[PDB]
Amino acid sequence: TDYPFEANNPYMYHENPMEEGLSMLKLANLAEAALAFEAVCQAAPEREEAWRSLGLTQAENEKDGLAIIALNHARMLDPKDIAVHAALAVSHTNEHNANAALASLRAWLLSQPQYEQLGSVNLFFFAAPNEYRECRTLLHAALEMNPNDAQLHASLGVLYNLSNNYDSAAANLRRAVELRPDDAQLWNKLGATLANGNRPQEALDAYNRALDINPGYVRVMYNMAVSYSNMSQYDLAAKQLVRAIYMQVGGEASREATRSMWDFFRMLLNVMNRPDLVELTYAQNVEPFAKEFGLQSMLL
Amino acid sequence: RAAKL
Repeated sequence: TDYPFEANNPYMYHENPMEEGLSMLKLANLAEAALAFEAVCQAAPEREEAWRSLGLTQAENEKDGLAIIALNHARMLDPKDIAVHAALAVSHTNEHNANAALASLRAWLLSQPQYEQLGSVNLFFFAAPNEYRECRTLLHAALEMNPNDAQLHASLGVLYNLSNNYDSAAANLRRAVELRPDDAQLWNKLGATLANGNRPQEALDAYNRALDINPGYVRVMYNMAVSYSNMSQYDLAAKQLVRAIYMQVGGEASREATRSMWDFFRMLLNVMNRPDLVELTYAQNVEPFAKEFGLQSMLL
Repeated sequence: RAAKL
């Protein structure tokens, strides 16, 4: 496989890890759920619901590369899984893969029976202007078919993040959340769009809502860290990153995946003049930082 | 650092 499965895989033992993964999306954490879906993928790689679930989980878990690898499996096994195309559009946008992002948005739209006949229609992003135009036009055409479709607006928000048209992006993502205000991904998307469009305060209000809805949303925690750091609110940035770190490990390859976050943390500890805390980051134990930054629930 | 969708 092309996916770096965790070696010491306790869910490889269990009876129904697919059921347990779905359960753990609601009742536990992303990391544990991804480990359970990893088990199913390993034992039964023809199950594209397993790959799909692994991929979706990993993106929320701040692991787009692993999300893409998983989602490409799901894509092969079921070229018509709408949600797989959507997640690929999002992760490829994050990864600055413009051709793949536009291909995934086009696939997203045309895999839907309600929009599939757009595939046969005759219809500033200068690095792929026809690919871009085609997607933009297809999504507009879909909006005329379906004007208050929340996911069309969200998908235009993605398209518009890819081309740095953050105002249009925000306006579409805003409408999306107005339609679906309990959707935590939509709030995050609106937040990320606002932050990158240099509106960090509004962004932080959007992120807060998203985390309220889904308190294990590690990507949101990271994003908040980023905005707080950007506004030079290092106490708040540091708290968010300890939470993210804590959630992201619920061990082995997973230990390694947290290292870049730890280094980002180390910078916040440096800038705030805490060389004593900086020294402690090299051990990679959260406990000292849970105490230091007021997250004492993590000591239970 | 970029925000992630």
